[PDB]
Amino acid sequence: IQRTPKIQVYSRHPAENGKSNFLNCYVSGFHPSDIEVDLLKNGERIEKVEHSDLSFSKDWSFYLLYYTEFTPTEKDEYACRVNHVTLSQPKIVKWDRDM
Amino acid sequence: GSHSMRYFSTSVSRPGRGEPRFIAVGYVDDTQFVRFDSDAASQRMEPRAPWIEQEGPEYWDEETGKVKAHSQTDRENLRIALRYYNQSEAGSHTLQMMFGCDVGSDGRFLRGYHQYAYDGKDYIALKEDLRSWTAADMAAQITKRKWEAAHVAEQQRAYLEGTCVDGLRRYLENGKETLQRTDPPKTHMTHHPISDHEATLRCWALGFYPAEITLTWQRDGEDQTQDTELVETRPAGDGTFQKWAAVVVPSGEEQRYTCHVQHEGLPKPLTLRW
Amino acid sequence: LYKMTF
Repeated sequence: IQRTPKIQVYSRHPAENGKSNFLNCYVSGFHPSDIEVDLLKNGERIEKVEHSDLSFSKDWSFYLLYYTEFTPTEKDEYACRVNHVTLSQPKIVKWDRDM
Repeated sequence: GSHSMRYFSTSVSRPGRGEPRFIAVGYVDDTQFVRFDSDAASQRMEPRAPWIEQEGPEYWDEETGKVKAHSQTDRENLRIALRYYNQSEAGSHTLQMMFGCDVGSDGRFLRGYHQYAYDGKDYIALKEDLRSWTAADMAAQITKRKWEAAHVAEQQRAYLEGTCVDGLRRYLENGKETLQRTDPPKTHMTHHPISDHEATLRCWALGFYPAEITLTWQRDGEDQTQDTELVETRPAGDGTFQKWAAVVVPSGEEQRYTCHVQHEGLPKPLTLRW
Repeated sequence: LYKMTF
């Protein structure tokens, strides 16, 4: 009846500085469906971010992909911020180039 | 191989904020192809895959008709559920539905589905015989008696053995180039010391379709089940999928470890070794 | 192709 989101933040291709790419936040296994997911660039919310249509797995738990086009650089840090009823404060997960 | 079609639907009631939000999506195998959102400006079923655009507006007129009907039914089901569970109109509640079919590689019917969940738990489901219902609680027993007396199962069986299977075969043919494709995983290894005496080996699979895949780590041929960190398979966003699996090894015993990758797009399983 | 109450 209540399930916390699993969270993965990652890029569509292995990151290369100066080469355009997509930043993804994938949230899954959660219930209920109301959730807020934001992508952050150096702490600041990226404005143009899209997401897949609400769907769910065999066990009825929801999943969504949030994504945005981006061009990684050596200095820029990225993160995903997830806001859900099961979370007393939003969970912030950092982008690691090798995860 | 085998194939499947699934329509998923969610209704979420929002008491003070007007009438329930309804979102439906349709899939062939791991590929989304249609969507409908009750809060969207369009009020139509929309395409989400290239191969479904070629359908004429009669398909679309009929599909948005059927899907709009479904949202109204599920809106009333949410109210009936409030009564059956004696719940207040204050709360938000969720009704999910899935239906669809599987076919074999010859395109023959294997399985039909038609099931509901309320607030994230099983409510009522049609059994594999496509004749009987599984009621998950007392509230669902009422619905079961109601649907048994009304012969709802026979209608669904007709849809699932007929229309649903024909649709699947059609989409599988029209979209043969993307749906019947197999993209094998692009693999590689990363390697990072985590101290003077230990290191992480991580095995990657990228750009594969369909999503089904197995990554396994062995040490001298011995499976490292309990000591393998594994992430859930995730969409890359371009229609393909990704996964990795990692182990912590003593340096430099890296050569004792093998990562094994199995996927339907590979002629033979891959073995990677640092 | 898409497809009584509780």
